[PDB]
Parts: sequence; C-alpha cells; structure tokens
Amino acid sequence: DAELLVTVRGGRLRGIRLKTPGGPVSAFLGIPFAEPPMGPRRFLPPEPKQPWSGVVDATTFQSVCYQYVDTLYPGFEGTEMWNPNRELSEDCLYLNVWTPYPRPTSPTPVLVWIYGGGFYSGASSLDVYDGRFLVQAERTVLVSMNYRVGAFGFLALPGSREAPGNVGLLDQRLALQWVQENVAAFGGDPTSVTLFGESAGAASVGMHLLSPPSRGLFHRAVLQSGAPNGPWATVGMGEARRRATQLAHLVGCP
Amino acid sequence: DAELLVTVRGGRLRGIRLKTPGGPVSAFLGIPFAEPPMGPRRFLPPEPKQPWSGVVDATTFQSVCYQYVDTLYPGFEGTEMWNPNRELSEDCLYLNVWTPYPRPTSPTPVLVWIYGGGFYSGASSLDVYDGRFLVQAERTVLVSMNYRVGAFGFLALPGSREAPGNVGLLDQRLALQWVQENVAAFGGDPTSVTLFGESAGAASVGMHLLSPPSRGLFHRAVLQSGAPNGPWATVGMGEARRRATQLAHLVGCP
Amino acid sequence: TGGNDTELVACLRTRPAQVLVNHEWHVLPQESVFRFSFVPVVDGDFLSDTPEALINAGDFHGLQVLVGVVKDEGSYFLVYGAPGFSKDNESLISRAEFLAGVRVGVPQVSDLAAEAVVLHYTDWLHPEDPARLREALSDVVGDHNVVCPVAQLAGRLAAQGARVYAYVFEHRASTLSWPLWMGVPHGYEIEFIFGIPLDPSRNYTAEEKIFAQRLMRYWANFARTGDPNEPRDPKAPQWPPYTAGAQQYVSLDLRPLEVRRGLRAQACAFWNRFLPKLLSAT
Amino acid sequence: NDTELVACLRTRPAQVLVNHEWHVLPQESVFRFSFVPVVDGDFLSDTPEALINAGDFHGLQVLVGVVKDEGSYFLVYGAPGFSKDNESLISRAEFLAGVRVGVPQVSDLAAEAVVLHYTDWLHPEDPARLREALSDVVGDHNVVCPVAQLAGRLAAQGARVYAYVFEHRASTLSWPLWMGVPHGYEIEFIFGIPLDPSRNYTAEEKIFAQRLMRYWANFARTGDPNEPRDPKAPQWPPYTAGAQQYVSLDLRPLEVRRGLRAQACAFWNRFLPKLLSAT
Ligand SMILES: *[C@@H]1O[C@H](CO[C@@H]2O[C@@H](C)[C@@H](O)[C@@H](O)[C@@H]2O)[C@@H](O[C@@H]2O[C@H](CO)[C@@H](O[C@@H]3O[C@H](CO)[C@@H](O)[C@H](O)[C@@H]3O)[C@H](O)[C@H]2NC(C)=O)[C@H](O)[C@H]1NC(C)=O
Ligand SMILES: CC(=O)N[C@@H]1[C@@H](O)[C@H](O[C@@H]2O[C@H](CO)[C@H](O)[C@H](O[C@]3(C(=O)O)C[C@H](O)[C@@H](NC(C)=O)[C@H]([C@H](O)[C@H](O)CO)O3)[C@H]2O)[C@@H](CO)O[C@H]1O
Ligand SMILES: *[C@@H]1O[C@H](CO[C@@H]2O[C@@H](C)[C@@H](O)[C@@H](O)[C@@H]2O)[C@@H](O[C@@H]2O[C@H](CO)[C@@H](O)[C@H](O)[C@H]2NC(C)=O)[C@H](O)[C@H]1NC(C)=O
Ligand SMILES: OC[C@H]1O[C@@H](OCCCCc2cn(CCCCc3ccc(O)c(/C=N\O)n3)nn2)[C@H](O)[C@@H](O)[C@@H]1O
Ligand SMILES: OC[C@H]1O[C@@H](OCCCCc2cn(CCCCc3ccc(O)c(/C=N\O)n3)nn2)[C@H](O)[C@@H](O)[C@@H]1O
Ligand SMILES: [Cl-]
Ligand SMILES: [Cl-]
Ligand SMILES: [Cl-]
Ligand SMILES: [Cl-]
Ligand SMILES: [Cl-]
Ligand SMILES: [Cl-]
Ligand SMILES: [Cl-]
Ligand SMILES: [Cl-]
Ligand SMILES: [Cl-]
Ligand SMILES: [Cl-]
Ligand SMILES: [Cl-]
Ligand SMILES: [Cl-]
Ligand SMILES: [Cl-]
Ligand SMILES: [Cl-]
Ligand SMILES: [Cl-]
Ligand SMILES: [Cl-]
Ligand SMILES: [Cl-]
Ligand SMILES: [Cl-]
Ligand SMILES: [Cl-]
Ligand SMILES: [Cl-]
Ligand SMILES: [Cl-]
Ligand SMILES: [Cl-]
Ligand SMILES: [Cl-]
Ligand SMILES: [Cl-]
Ligand SMILES: [Cl-]
Ligand SMILES: [Cl-]
Ligand SMILES: [Mg+2]
Ligand SMILES: [Mg+2]
Ligand SMILES: [Mg+2]
Ligand SMILES: [Mg+2]
Ligand SMILES: [Mg+2]
Repeated sequence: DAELLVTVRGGRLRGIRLKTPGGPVSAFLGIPFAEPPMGPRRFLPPEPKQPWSGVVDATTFQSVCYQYVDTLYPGFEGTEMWNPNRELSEDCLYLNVWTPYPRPTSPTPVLVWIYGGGFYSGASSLDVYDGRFLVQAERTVLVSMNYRVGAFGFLALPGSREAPGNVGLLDQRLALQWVQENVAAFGGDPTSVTLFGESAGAASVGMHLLSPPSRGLFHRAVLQSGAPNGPWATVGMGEARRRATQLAHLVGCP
Repeated sequence: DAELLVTVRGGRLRGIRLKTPGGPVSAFLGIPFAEPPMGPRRFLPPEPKQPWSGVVDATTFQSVCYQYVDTLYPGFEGTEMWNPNRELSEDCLYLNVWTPYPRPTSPTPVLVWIYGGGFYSGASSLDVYDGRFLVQAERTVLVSMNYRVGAFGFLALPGSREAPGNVGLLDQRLALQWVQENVAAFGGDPTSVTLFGESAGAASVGMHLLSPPSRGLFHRAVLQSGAPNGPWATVGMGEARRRATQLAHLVGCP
Repeated sequence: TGGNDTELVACLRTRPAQVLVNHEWHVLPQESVFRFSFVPVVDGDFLSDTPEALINAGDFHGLQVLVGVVKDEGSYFLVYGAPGFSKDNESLISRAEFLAGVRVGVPQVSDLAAEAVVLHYTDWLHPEDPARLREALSDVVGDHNVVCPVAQLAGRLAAQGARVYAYVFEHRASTLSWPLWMGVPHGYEIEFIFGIPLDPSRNYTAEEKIFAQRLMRYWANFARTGDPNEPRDPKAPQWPPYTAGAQQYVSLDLRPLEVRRGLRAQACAFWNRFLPKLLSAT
Repeated sequence: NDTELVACLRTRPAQVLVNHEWHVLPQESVFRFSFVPVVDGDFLSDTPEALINAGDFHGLQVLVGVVKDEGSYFLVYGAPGFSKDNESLISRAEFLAGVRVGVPQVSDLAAEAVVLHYTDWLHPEDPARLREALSDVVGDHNVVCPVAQLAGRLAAQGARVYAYVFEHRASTLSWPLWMGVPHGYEIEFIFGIPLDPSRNYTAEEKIFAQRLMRYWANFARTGDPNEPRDPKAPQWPPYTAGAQQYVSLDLRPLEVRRGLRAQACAFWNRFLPKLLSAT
C-alpha cells in the first residue's frame, strides 16, 4: 500500500500489486527512462528523462516500439505470442521493475532482461516475459526495458552525427545507467546486476560485454540462443549506408 | 605322370607334380614368353619369344625382374614375405601355369594373376602367390606372369621410339596373348579368362579394362585393393619426362 | 548546411513511422531466412572493431557467463522463407528444395562454399530422403546462425579468463502450438525460465512446474554467485564449467542434470574454422 | 637429344638405376612410386577417370574389394613417428605433418579440408585417434574411394559388379596389432595358403580359405561368386550405385552392408577436385 509508492531520482511512482500462487509481488510498470525519441530526435542517441512533477502511473506496460507485425499465421498462438500487445509508438523508452512484495530489507541481486526479436521487433510487455514468478520464487529484483528496433533503433549512415547507428543499444545502456542509479530504491543491489537476454537480446548482452562504456553497468552475463558474433547480428559500415540509402529511396527521399 | 610333358607353340616343356593335402596338381614354372628385354631392348616394348628346340626345363621358377629390395625391417617376416625369392635379372619375362592333375577333359576357365607392389616390386614366385591349392581345391587353370617393374618397365620419355612407356603393361598384355594361344594345351578355355590382382595388380587389371587391345584377351575382372583411377597409378606425359630426365641427371647422363 | 547525408535523414524524419516499417524488409541484399535489415553496425564507436576481433583479443578474467541453446534452433526460421516448408504439413522437402534452401539459409556465399555445406550436411547413402533433408536444413540454419556462434564465443571467453557455464535446453513444452517436426524451437525455453508454468491459467503439467522452479533456481543462483550450482548441496548433480578442451555442457530437461561433451563440435569446426578460410582463399 | 639420353641410361648397370629410383619423386610422400603407367595416348587413351565414365562395360562382370585397414602398411614408410615396433602414438604436430605427406601435391587449403573432416574436434590431441585417423586418410585417398568410384561407374554403365570388405586378421600376422587388417593380407587366404600343413593357421581359418577360394572360382566360372541355388547362406547382392551393397568377408557368415564409406568418398571423389580446380 505504502509499499506501492516509491520515489526514484526523477520523481514519484505508483506501482501495482501482482498476485501469484506463492504470494504477491510489487510491480512498477512503464517507468520513463528517456525523453521521447521523436521528431528531430528520431535516429539519435537517447536523452535521459528529465524530472517530473506528481506521481507517474506505473501500473501497466507502456507502449511497444514501432515494428513490423508478423502476419504469416494470423491469430495463431505460436506467432502471436511475439507480437505487440500494446499500441505502437515512437514514444516507447520505458522500463519495468519487479520487486519482492515485502521489499527486501537487505540488498538483493538484480536481473536485467533484454528481449530478443531480430533487432526488428520485440517488447518488454509480452506475457512470456512476466517477471512476477521469478521474483516471488527466488526473491530477486528484476528489470526489463524497451529499446528502439528496426530502422528507428539501427538505421545508420556511418560517420554522420544525424544517424550514427546503434542507438537501440544506447537505449539499453541508458536503462542500465538508470538501474545503477535507481534500482536501490526497490531493494536491488547495483553491485550485482546480471544481464540476460534471448536471441537478439542475447547478442545485445554480448555487445555490452564488448563495449567498455557498458562494462561498468553489470557484473555477469547470460546469453540464451544468441551471440554478437553471429552472421546476422552485425553489418558493415558500407552495407549499413547501402541499406539506409535504399530505404530512403523506396520512401521518396531524394 | 605323362601329363608333365606338354607342347606350346614355341616348343616342348617339362613340368613338376606338386603336392597338396587334397592331392596333386601339375605345374609348369618359368615358361619363356618374351625375348629377354635387355641391352638395347631395355625400356623397349616386349618381343614374343622366338621358338626353341629341345625341351625347356619348366620345373623351377625363373628369375625376378630387377627391383628395389626392402631393407626397412631386416629379417622381419611381414617385410620379407614381399621381397624377391629368386636372383634378380633383367632376363625375367617368364610365366607359369598350374593345372589340375588329371588334366580337365573339357575346357575349364582360366584365372590369371597379376601381382602388386606399387609397380616397383613383386614377382610371380612369392610363396603367397602359390597356385597349387586354388587349382586343386577348385579345378581351374591358373596362370601368373612376371612383368618389368620400376624404371625397367615404366620410365617414359613420351614421344620417343626409345622409351615409349608402359612397357611393363605391354609385358602383361604379351602374356595374356600367350594364354590365348596356349592355355588350351593345358585344359584351359581361351574364351573364359578372368584376370585378378592386388594393389598395383588390381590397378593393372583396371587398365586392361580400359585399353581396347586387351579387351579381347579376357572376359571378367577382379580388382583387390586397387584401381586404375587412384591418385598413385598414373602420371601425365609431362611428369613422366620430369621424372625420367631427373634419374638420367642423377646418374651422370648428359 | 545541407551537405547530403543531413539531407537524407532530415527527409526520413518527415515520414510517418508506419511508412518506414512497410518498406523495412525491402532493403535486404537478397532472399534469405534469419536476416534482418537494421542491426548493429561495426562503426568503430559502440563496437571499437568487429565482435569477432574484440572476442579474440579481449581479456575476461573476473567475469562469469552462462550460455546455451535449444535442441532445434533452426526449425522455426525455415517456415519463413525456405522452399517447401510450412507449420501445417510435415515439410518433407525434396532434394532440389533442399539445395535451394541452402542458398537461402546461407546467403552471401560462393558456389564452392555452398558445395562444402552440402558436403557436410547430406547423407550420401540417402541423398534424397525427405525427412532426413528437412532435419539437415534445420541443422544448417540453426548451426550457422546460433549454435556455432555461441560455441565459438564460449570457447573463447573460457580460454581467456572467463568462467563459463553452458546448457542445451531440450524439453518440448506440453502446451506447444508448433508442429512436432520442429521439436524444441528457437525461443521456447523462455516460458520456463520466467516460470510461466506456475501461472494457473496456462495449462502446464505438474512435473512441468517443478521443472520451471528448478530452472529459475539455476538462473537466480548464477545471478547471486556466478555459479548455477548450489554451494551446500554437493551431492546434487554438478553443472561443470564449459572449457575449450573438455567442452562440457548440461542438458536441461525433465530428467536430472546430465553432462555432455562438445557443442556440435564436428559441425562447428566447419562454420568457425574452415568456411572462413575457404571464403578468403577464393 | 631424346635418343641421346636413353642410350646413356642403357649403359648404366641396373642396380644404380634402382639406387636413385626414389629420388625422382616430386615432394616427399607416402603411397607414391616413381615409375608408374603414363597416360601417353597409346596404351591409355585418356586419364583413367575419363575412360571410366565413357566406357564399354555392359556385359562385364567385375569383383572388387578392400581390406579393413588399407592405410596402416604405408604409414611406416614416411609418416612421422610411426613404427611397427611401438604403438605409433603420434602428436597432433606429427598428424598434421603426415597429412601433407599422405596427401602430397595438394594446396594448403585442400589439406586444411582433410584435417577438418578426419580430426575429432572433441579429442584433437588424442594420439590413438590421430593414428587411426591418419590411417583412414591414406586408406581412403588411395584405395577405398578410388575403388568405390570405379564400382559405381561400371555398375551404372551395365557391369555386373560384386563388392566386398575383407576384415579378418590372420592369426599368423607378424605386423603389430594397431595395423588391423593391413594392405595385402587377404591374399594368403584367397590362395588357400592356410591349407599348407607347413603353416600354422587355425582349423577355422582353413574353412575360411576354402570359402574364399569357392567365391573366387564361382566368379571365374560364372561371373557370380554366389553358391548357385544354395539358400542356406545369405546371398551376396551385386553392388549398385544406388543401394551400394557389399559383403564382409569374415570368419562369420556374409553380412550384407550398405554404403562403402560414403561420407568420406563424397569428399575425396567430388568436393576435393572442385576445391583443387578453384584454388
Ligand atoms: C507443405 O506446404 C507448403 C506450403 O504451402 C502452404 O501450406 C500448405 C498446407 C498448402 O495449403 C499451400 O497451398 C500453402 O500455401 C508447400 O509448398 C508450397 O506449395 C505451393 C503449391 O501448392 C506453392 O504455391 C505455388 O506458387 C507458384 C509460384 O511460386 C505458383 O505458380 C503456383 O500456381 C502455386 O500457387 C508455394 O509457393 C509453396 N510454398 C513454399 C514456401 O515453397 C509444400 O509443397 C507442402 N509440402 C508437401 C510435402 O506437400
Ligand atoms: C597372337 C598372334 O597370332 N599374333 C601376335 C600379334 O597379334 C601381336 O600383334 C599385336 O596384337 C595386339 C592385340 O592384343 C595389339 O593390336 C598390338 O598393337 C600394339 C598394342 O597396343 O599392344 C600397338 C602399340 O602401339 C604397340 N606399342 C608400341 C609400338 O610402343 C604395342 C607393342 O608393339 C607390344 O609389343 C604389344 O605387346 O602393340 C599388335 O602389335 C604380336 C605382338 O605384338 O605377336 C604376334 O604373335
Ligand atoms: C616410435 O618409433 C619411431 C621410430 O624410431 C625408431 O624406432 C624406435 C623403436 C626407437 O628405437 C627410435 O630410437 C628409432 O629411431 C620414433 O620416431 C623417431 O623417434 C626419435 C626419438 O624418439 C626421433 O629422434 C626421430 O626423429 C623420430 N623419427 C621421425 C620423427 O621421423 C617415434 O618417436 C616413436 N614414437 C613413440 C611414441 O615412442
Ligand atoms: O510486406 C511484408 C514483407 O514481409 C517479409 O517477411 C520476411 C519474412 C517474414 C518476417 C520474418 C520473421 N522472422 C522470424 C520471426 C520472429 C522469430 C524471431 C526472430 C529473431 C529473434 O531474435 C527471435 C527471438 N525471439 O522472438 N525470434 N524472420 N523473418 C517478406 O519478405 C514479404 O512477405 C514482404 O516483403
Ligand atoms: O554489478 C554491476 C557492477 O556494479 C559496480 O558497482 C557500482 C555500483 C554503484 C552504486 C553503489 C551502491 N553501493 C552499495 C551496494 C550495497 C552494499 C551491500 C551488499 C550486501 C549487503 O548485505 C549489504 C547490507 N546492508 O546494507 N550491503 N555501492 N556502490 C561493481 O563495482 C562492478 O563490479 C559490477 O560490474
Ligand atoms: Cl511534486
Ligand atoms: Cl492456426
Ligand atoms: Cl529479507
Ligand atoms: Cl505463452
Ligand atoms: Cl555513452
Ligand atoms: Cl563478427
Ligand atoms: Cl621383428
Ligand atoms: Cl573334367
Ligand atoms: Cl601432361
Ligand atoms: Cl605438367
Ligand atoms: Cl565475482
Ligand atoms: Cl534415398
Ligand atoms: Cl531408410
Ligand atoms: Cl575462476
Ligand atoms: Cl556426450
Ligand atoms: Cl556434430
Ligand atoms: Cl648390369
Ligand atoms: Cl610401400
Ligand atoms: Cl598453396
Ligand atoms: Cl584430447
Ligand atoms: Cl575418451
Ligand atoms: Cl561342396
Ligand atoms: Cl550398414
Ligand atoms: Cl563414412
Ligand atoms: Cl570399409
Ligand atoms: Cl568428410
Ligand atoms: Mg584418374
Ligand atoms: Mg603432366
Ligand atoms: Mg564439410
Ligand atoms: Mg532413403
Ligand atoms: Mg587444433
């Protein structure tokens, strides 16, 4: 009750009670960590969310980043479970925190989940990513974030300041920076954050592993069915410029 | 007993009765099928043996064609069972016939053995190649011949009337011609000849399948652990000159 | 002020977001499965060099890593572009469909290079058995894209100071909606690691809830201590660390832990060691 | 100059030619011999591989086979760290060197491909595996796969072809145990040598040789090794290029097996010459 009101560095939050068969869990869903990457900020690195007045409504997942929605087998569970379950919006840089209900009196290790999706799709809100059972079972704090996908996350004209590539990865790093500064308000221990992610989420984990500015934001890493060195997970500079120029041609841009 | 004097187109022969647990066969060992390939005839194709007066002692094996003698493991059985067991000579174009003791009253099929040893060694008089048991237990006619090995049968300067090459194969072919003309004198059927051989002998049989002038001289083929198409049984005309002209240089010629 | 690159992006920013999505797949260099248009770029900024180069030359003492794959990585992707494949039949492809499937699964690769794939992956006693070829293509795609990349990374972290644990996830969810021939497809361990079977509405079996409670414990433990095992339970089946020599991993399924050696060692020598050498010398 | 040359060789005594014979080999090697049949256009119209698939083979009966361990004999004549007098437990370093001498006259990349397929990447350092592996390299490259190529091409153009693998180690064999059934050690049995009372063969080997002598002369008689009508024993099926059937010549009865080292000869007969002619 008073366990559902929490103040992080940029303002107050109101979370929700999630029930499980083992007992309840405190959840804070849809916390802004970046200013909306919109208009002139499309394709640019994310900027930290500035502070806000009042209490943010953190009781349900915020929007899904704009992505292609798969239509091979319409209405079929094996494909729909990976499709967006919120509205699409470029305004999507929000993260979620699950924490054991009796907020741990001692600092708990924290797991941070990076969803996969080929770098073109995915959302932290999918039912298959619900952190409530992992928290209630192992009494650990769990965080997940959205990050721009497709052209919005990874279109690149290498060398230019206006579309520099990899901003989806930079969304992820910003959320890791948010955990470092704020997870301690939910009972988490910033000195024990474990990254984990599946498929392109796993390749993402690999890259924070190999990027010195990310490597102070986590202590250990879990890679499920993916690696940064796979044939699909990176592209050359010349090839990225070649695909960005073709997208602009197909869309009418001289 | 009287079945040990037999007459081929070249003249008369005298053979030996040989012993088997099952009972005797009668053999003719060291029949001259070529004029000795030596002096000016070294490297030249074989000529057919001029006919002879008197009776040829065909009772022991004749000389072994000149060859390298294995010194790797001295006295070792597995090594020595392949080494020559008769004096080396270039005078070595002799063949042998085994035939069941009461000579077959009807024409019986003929097995022709071609020994192996990588075209640099081998002789028809090795103990492993002894025909008495196959001819006694199965009442076929067995023929085996000696053919020139090493430089003596395969140095080639392609294009010259002086070392046309393959003369060791021409030796085998001359022997097969011999059995076409004479195996009837021993109870054999010239229309039912089966070649068999091992290692380079299998390679040789294979080459007789592929050289039209040999196809009229047999009807079936068994190839044991060898084939003409392997990587070691053939060389190109350019490699043959390269290897021929190097021996000559390694030996003081020009 | 205009230059030309700034021109390009300024225009792209005027398009509605939907307009950009509806042309995304159209920029791929050729037909392909398990390829996506806009992925991380090796630009020298975020990634100082290619991920491969960074791995080979990096020092990883002080790091614990937990990695793994599912039994059938490739099967899911085949139905999105490989000839003859569908969720709705047996996908018993022909040989010519198989050879064509290899050019789609391994795009951007020479004729000689795809011969070498056909060499490794066909059963030259049964070159045309359709079931055998379905599994072969499933292995080509899943090996090339997931397993051998993972196994390459894992051997190198381990050999260069990391402390690595590896699994193969090989349980097929009792609730799985994909067809049987796909086996345990890409992404279908996630349910269990988040303990979804614990959700009363999803109709998982009782033994399956135990399995998820088990798996959450391995994952929590690793988070907690960099070691999935339990410290005070020595007599429980130990998960040994993957090393480049012994290449040990465990099988995660309903049976107690089982140790195996070699993450498709024979295949991954082709993909990680020989194939690169072949593309260079031709 | 050509006739000038041979005349000088004909004046050299025969033994000196034999002395220098192995020196003319191009690149140090194993299972390679200096003076072999030349493709001259006379005796051999074209390379054997060409003659083999545009040939006159319909109506021809052929019997072809290999021994179980074709390669072992040759490793003691060039391969590093081999001998009949130890276990030949080579290092990876020695294994690599032996590939370049087992498969000589082949590009650096081609040799990488051999190492790729015959190494066991769980146990790349294990000496016993490396030993038998290098045995298989030399055995497949030189004997098994050339035989397997010949069989199926003849079969495909209408030869009746029978194929065996001989896998019985003579109890007399003087070569060490790790050589298995070496090159050339089916011969003694095909020739009935076990029947010689001077020799020390088993009673049970005596029946074996009589069964082999029966197969070989059944073939010479009739083009079919099979005991005519005899249904007490398994039939020896002819080798076709599809089913690829052969028998095991063993102290046990005929086992009919399919596929004559198929995955290996795919490499040796098809992929390797592509790699060679593209680098
Ligand atoms: C398994 O199914 C696949 C996929 O086909 C899809 O699912 C099946 C259950 C059927 O209901 C299909 O109608 C459905 O699309 C089969 O492969 C598919 O075969 C069809 C032919 O029936 C192909 O369509 C053709 O496309 C060409 C142009 O390429 C047209 O000219 C034709 O007139 C026709 O429309 C289709 O492209 C193909 N799909 C793929 C991905 O290759 C597959 O044959 C089947 N397997 C077995 C063993 O039957
Ligand atoms: C048996 C009989 O009644 N008379 C033979 C007579 O047939 C035979 O002549 C040879 O017959 C064979 C048939 O198998 C070939 O047609 C021979 O031609 C060739 C060959 O290919 O074998 C031609 C080839 O160019 C020659 N090679 C050279 C010159 O380098 C060889 C060569 O001369 C060899 O000596 C053949 O072994 O011959 C054809 O000459 C002769 C033996 O040659 O003997 C009679 O008794
Ligand atoms: C197996 O034996 C070979 C052959 O060497 C000979 O036979 C041995 C029984 C022993 O008596 C050696 O001294 C003989 O020279 C070994 O190959 C040689 O080994 C020696 C020293 O071990 C070395 O100096 C030579 O260079 C080797 N020859 C080469 C490399 O061509 C081989 O090492 C033995 N293997 C094992 C595992 O003992
Ligand atoms: O105009 C519509 C266009 O649509 C194109 O579609 C191309 C193929 C269909 C899309 C597609 C999906 N997939 C895998 C699907 C998700 C599986 C996945 C992928 C990566 C991951 O990391 C994870 C991890 N967790 O989920 N999962 N691959 N391709 C066509 O070309 C054409 O119809 C047309 O151009
Ligand atoms: O893992 C991720 C990485 O985070 C680094 O840390 C930087 C953290 C920055 C903020 C920060 C917070 N804190 C207090 C920690 C709690 C102390 C604690 C622990 C256990 C307890 O029981 C109690 C009991 N009662 O209070 N308290 N310190 N700094 C790492 O250095 C790097 O190794 C790693 O990669
Ligand atoms: Cl306020
Ligand atoms: Cl459906
Ligand atoms: Cl507590
Ligand atoms: Cl679900
Ligand atoms: Cl940064
Ligand atoms: Cl890479
Ligand atoms: Cl000895
Ligand atoms: Cl009779
Ligand atoms: Cl040439
Ligand atoms: Cl040349
Ligand atoms: Cl630690
Ligand atoms: Cl088949
Ligand atoms: Cl079958
Ligand atoms: Cl350690
Ligand atoms: Cl195992
Ligand atoms: Cl494998
Ligand atoms: Cl002399
Ligand atoms: Cl030898
Ligand atoms: Cl080279
Ligand atoms: Cl080892
Ligand atoms: Cl072992
Ligand atoms: Cl009988
Ligand atoms: Cl079998
Ligand atoms: Cl095989
Ligand atoms: Cl075999
Ligand atoms: Cl292979
Ligand atoms: Mg050839
Ligand atoms: Mg040449
Ligand atoms: Mg291969
Ligand atoms: Mg089949
Ligand atoms: Mg190595």
